[PDB]
Amino acid sequence: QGQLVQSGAEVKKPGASVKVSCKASGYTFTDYEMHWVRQAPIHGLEWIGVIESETGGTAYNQKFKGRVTITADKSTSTAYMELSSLRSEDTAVYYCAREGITTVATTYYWYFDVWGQGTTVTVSSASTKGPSVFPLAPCSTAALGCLVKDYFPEPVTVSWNSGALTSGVHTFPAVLQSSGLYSLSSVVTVPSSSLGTKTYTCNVDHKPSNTKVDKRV
Amino acid sequence: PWNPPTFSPALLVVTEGDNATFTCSFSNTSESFVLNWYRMSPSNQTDKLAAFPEDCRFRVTQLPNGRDFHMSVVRARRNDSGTYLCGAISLAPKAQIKESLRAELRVTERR
Amino acid sequence: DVVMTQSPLSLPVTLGQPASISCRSSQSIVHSNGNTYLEWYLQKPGQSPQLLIYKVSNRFSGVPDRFSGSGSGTDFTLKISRVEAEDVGVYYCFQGSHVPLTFGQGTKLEIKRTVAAPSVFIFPPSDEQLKSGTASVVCLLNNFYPREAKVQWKVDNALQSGNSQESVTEQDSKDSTYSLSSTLTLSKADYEKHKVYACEVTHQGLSSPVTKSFNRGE
Ligand SMILES: *[C@@H]1O[C@H](CO[C@@H]2O[C@@H](C)[C@@H](O)[C@@H](O)[C@@H]2O)[C@@H](O[C@@H]2O[C@H](CO)[C@@H](O)[C@H](O)[C@H]2NC(C)=O)[C@H](O)[C@H]1NC(C)=O
Ligand SMILES: *[C@@H]1O[C@H](CO[C@@H]2O[C@@H](C)[C@@H](O)[C@@H](O)[C@@H]2O)[C@@H](O[C@@H]2O[C@H](CO)[C@@H](O)[C@H](O)[C@H]2NC(C)=O)[C@H](O)[C@H]1NC(C)=O
Ligand SMILES: *[C@@H]1O[C@H](CO)[C@@H](O)[C@H](O)[C@H]1NC(C)=O
Repeated sequence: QGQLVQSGAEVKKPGASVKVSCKASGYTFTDYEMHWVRQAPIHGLEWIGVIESETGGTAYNQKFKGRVTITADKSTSTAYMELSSLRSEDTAVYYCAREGITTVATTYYWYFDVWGQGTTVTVSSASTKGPSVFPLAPCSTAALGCLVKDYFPEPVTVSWNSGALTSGVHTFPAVLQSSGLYSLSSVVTVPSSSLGTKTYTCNVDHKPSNTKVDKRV
Repeated sequence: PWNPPTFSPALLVVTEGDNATFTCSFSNTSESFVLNWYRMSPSNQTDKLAAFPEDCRFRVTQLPNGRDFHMSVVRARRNDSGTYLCGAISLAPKAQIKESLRAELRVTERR
Repeated sequence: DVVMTQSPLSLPVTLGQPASISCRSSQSIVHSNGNTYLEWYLQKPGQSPQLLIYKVSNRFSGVPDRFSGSGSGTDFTLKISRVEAEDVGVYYCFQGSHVPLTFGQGTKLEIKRTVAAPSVFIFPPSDEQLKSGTASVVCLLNNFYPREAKVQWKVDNALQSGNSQESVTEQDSKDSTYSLSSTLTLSKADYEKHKVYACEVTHQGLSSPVTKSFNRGE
């Protein structure tokens, strides 16, 4: 066993390059190879390539060979992964995963027993913009909500009454609109008797644009 | 070990000054692999001398067939005498490191 | 490249019942050393994939007894003897005998629950967004099952098309229901030229479709 921790999320313009790292701990680095795997809805799980730390040898999927470089620094137990000439379709989650090297002392029959937590790479021509927050109120159970609209990139975090209200809260996954911007709705179900008693406020946090909005409904 | 490379001859003796050529034959199954030439230093510490693909006195040359390789020291010195081997590193599919048996090079004094 | 195909792609199963997922490879996946590196991975929601089954039928450490694998040639199967709640997620088969290494397309295992009719709410466009030139109308389907639901927008009984996006939540870990939000995106121009706005909801839990409406103004 052991652990794999990857670098944080990344957002890049079409045609740029991204470099994501993968730090290992809890096992002997050189006893293992390090693979890189992509996951996107249009693509599924697909294998990118593999590096052997000791020799620096690499093997790539023909689909990415020519615009991916995989490097490893044995002294720091870190593997790297550099994707060049980014396209919009490169938007995906990128994982690193180890594989035991079969030797005369040890035989490995399996591939990927330990994975990193994943790194999100979004490729878009859009520019960083904070969200417009709008109330969702109707014209013995009532529904209220907030429309978090026209923001980029992911993610935002929506909380209700500063975390006090969690029961019955539904924050839906964001959808990419035609404008290249993201839209999102978060709703909550309250008893109709409490419409005039309590205050219901959204807490929209969008770190990439440094945006905090406290919107009451 | 599965499909190891062979390293020959097991005992090669040359006169100091000459070239010394070993033959490491590796019949690879699926070509994401690298071949490394090693010399075993005091009490089993391995020194990489060259690698295929990619000191210039240590030369590795791929032969026309997809199996045989020539590992030559150019103008062997007396202290080139030692224990050598070749290791095959298959990166994919299924990572595996397979070494040859050790071969000995002896370099004798010129008259 | 060896193409790995899974069947089915969505597997709802009642708690305690068996489950079965098929994997087919476009060609043989025997390795040159004689081994068959067929593997099964499970990606629990919000987590990384984890290894379940290696070398066709071998259970990885820590994997419960109820998981088992088998196969021969190009056909392989993953069996769960008794499906438990912690077993939901996406299942992938994987081959490592040929380069490039390839995964199956995935099989989403969900819990089959008793049918639940959705509670439907509709929200008009806000004051603050209308001053911004755009108008958004939201229809909410709360805590229903199964996942399959139809939401159609009607502006003055005119059936809309192309101007509505929708998103669904993951199956809730406590009641096994879904929730859906439909979003009618209109220009404020188009919004202020019509009066009534409705979403019609069709679902297995509703004996007849449900409609929620509001008149612009009132
Ligand atoms: C010993 O080898 C050197 C260098 O040769 C290289 O490695 C050899 C094992 C073999 O693979 C060669 O094809 C490689 O070139 C020889 O040096 C050469 O000497 C000739 C003499 O005329 C000269 O024309 C060449 O240019 C030299 N090689 C290079 C690369 O420049 C040397 O001749 C060998 N010694 C003997 C006596 O065999
Ligand atoms: C066994 O390997 C040979 C050599 O492969 C070359 O060197 C390797 C270290 C690695 O860098 C490969 O990418 C190189 O191709 C293979 O021979 C080549 O095979 C390719 C197949 O795509 C072919 O296009 C080349 O013309 C071949 N060239 C030579 C000099 O042989 C061979 O195919 C491998 N055998 C098996 C069964 O995989
Ligand atoms: C071997 O002897 C040579 C002679 O100059 C010199 O490079 C050094 O003493 C030794 N080198 C190696 C690599 O053993």
